[PDB]
Amino acid sequence: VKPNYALKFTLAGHTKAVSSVKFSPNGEWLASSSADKLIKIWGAYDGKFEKTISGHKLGISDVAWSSDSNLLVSASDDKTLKIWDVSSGKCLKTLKGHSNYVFCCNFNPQSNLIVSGSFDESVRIWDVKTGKCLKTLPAHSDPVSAVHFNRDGSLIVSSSYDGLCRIWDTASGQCLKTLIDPPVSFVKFSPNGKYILAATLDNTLKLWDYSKGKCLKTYTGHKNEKYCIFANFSVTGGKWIVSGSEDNLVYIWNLQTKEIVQKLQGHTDVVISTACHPTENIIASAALENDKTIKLWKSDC
Amino acid sequence: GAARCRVFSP
Repeated sequence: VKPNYALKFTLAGHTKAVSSVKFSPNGEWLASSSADKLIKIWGAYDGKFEKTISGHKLGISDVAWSSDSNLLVSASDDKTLKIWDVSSGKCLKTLKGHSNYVFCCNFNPQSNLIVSGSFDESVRIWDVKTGKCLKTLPAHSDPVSAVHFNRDGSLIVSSSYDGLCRIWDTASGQCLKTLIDPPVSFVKFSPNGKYILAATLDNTLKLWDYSKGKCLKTYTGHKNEKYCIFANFSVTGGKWIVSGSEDNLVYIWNLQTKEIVQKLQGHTDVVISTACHPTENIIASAALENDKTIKLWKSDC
Repeated sequence: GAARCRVFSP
């Protein structure tokens, strides 16, 4: 079995490189963040532009949805995060305390916490209601590329240019596990929380049993040497691994066999970001300065 | 720009 993703929409309107795309948990929306300082909301099924959300003074490296799809959080070169009410577009909170670029962010499943990683080498845990920094984890010795909560929010995984993935107990802030085995440019928990998917800047993705400290799968064939490219588990149809690439393609692998099952062509710059729709076999992809567009792709499986 | 849209290093 192989997917047959086909291009459905190309979404133009960002005026600099796109940095990340995320589908809302409820499946209705795609959010995109950009070096142009803007967040844009698009219809997930018709590609229709919905709105622009603004207020950051410098470009944005990441955006994430709350579990109820009502809030967004963005991470900016202006050293802050912002919490936004999506329906209105208003900035609800500005999260201050990082001393350098905020690179990555995520809500926990409860969506009372936000986790952030920064060039300042720290991971911060923030209260959504008050906007106050609850904890500053001295997580890494180099910029932090990714932060992600597990299914129940009890664990955080972080990755860094320093070459480490670390698993943190959310409540205590203590490091429970360091996968110390190249710069790590992306990490996230598997949907069940038992595995982590880690990208390294040696053109390699790895699926790890973090408790066992064992690498279970490796995915290669794409180009990833320069940028923190998002990777995804695709679970709505076939069980795929999805990633952007620096050769301007979207790569799709079979999770179990590790074979490449599809390459999506059409972007004209590095595909910095991909996202998988939560219920339909839909991929969103987005690219850097030479391209500046988002593409939506759909498959029968 | 934005840090993610630039090459990743300290």
